[PDB]
Amino acid sequence: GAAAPSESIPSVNKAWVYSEYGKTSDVLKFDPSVAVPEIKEDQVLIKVVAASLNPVDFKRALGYFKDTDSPLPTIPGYDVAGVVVKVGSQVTKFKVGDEVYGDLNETALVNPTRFGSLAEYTAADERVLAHKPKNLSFIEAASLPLAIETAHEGLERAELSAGKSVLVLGGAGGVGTHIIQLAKHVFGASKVAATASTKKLDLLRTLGADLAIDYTKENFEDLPEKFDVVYDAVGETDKAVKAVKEGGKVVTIVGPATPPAILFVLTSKGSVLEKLKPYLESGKVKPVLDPTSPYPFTKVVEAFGYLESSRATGKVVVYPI
Repeated sequence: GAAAPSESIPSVNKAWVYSEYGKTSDVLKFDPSVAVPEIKEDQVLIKVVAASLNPVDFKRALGYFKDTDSPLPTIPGYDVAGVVVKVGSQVTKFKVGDEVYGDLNETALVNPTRFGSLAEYTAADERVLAHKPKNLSFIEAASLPLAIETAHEGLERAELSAGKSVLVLGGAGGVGTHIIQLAKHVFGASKVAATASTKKLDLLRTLGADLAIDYTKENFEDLPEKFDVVYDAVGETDKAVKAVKEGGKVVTIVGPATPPAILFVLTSKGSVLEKLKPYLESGKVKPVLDPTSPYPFTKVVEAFGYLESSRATGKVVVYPI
């Protein structure tokens, strides 16, 4: 990892861009010659190999957090995996040639970068990145950060620990899939319960759920069993609070939260991915990709449309970029 030759890094590249807020089918345009971002001294420049989509990407593009967004135009995409091509002068953890992955935006809703992952090259803070596990493809790696870190942070906020029970609302979703795997394999839960629709229950069990509850047939909050931790990933805290043991904790990522539930927004941290590395390397915790992934870089509008349709059953990843 000595520096790349200077003129080997381009100053323009291909990216997807929107210049006004709206629906992705209306505003998202391919630009063959966008500026490659200059890095700050605590950043690296990455040759992007794969990027994954998230709901935040299209909600941001609709203007949902314009108050605290970065200036338009925007190149979307939070999740990335790729190869380091340049390091800033304060970077100590990465060298040129390192294969890396992460969620670009430390504070998801406050000044996310103008230059996201749906581009050939992007700038990333050292602190958001981790070394890619050798046994994961770039597609697989790209699929992970936002969802696995959100699962981890919520479980830590809820104080999950060995021997405790957990109920996950929305187990088949992108975050919920990892809540289940982390609860069972990383946090040592004695019992993991989760809700989903009828066709998704075998997925819940495959991932680690001891009890898969069909929300189309029964109401979890009416069960006599109550849980040490309830992690709401759908926006049902008014019911979630009825399923927790006295003295337990309820956390949600979809507000407004009914007290005593709390809402949080992920802080993206490469350190979390590093802490999870051995579970990813042993396959105890697995990526969950949509069968339609990957989408080629030419097909980013279609990728968004599929994510937005709610028909996705796993992560929507864009590759090759």
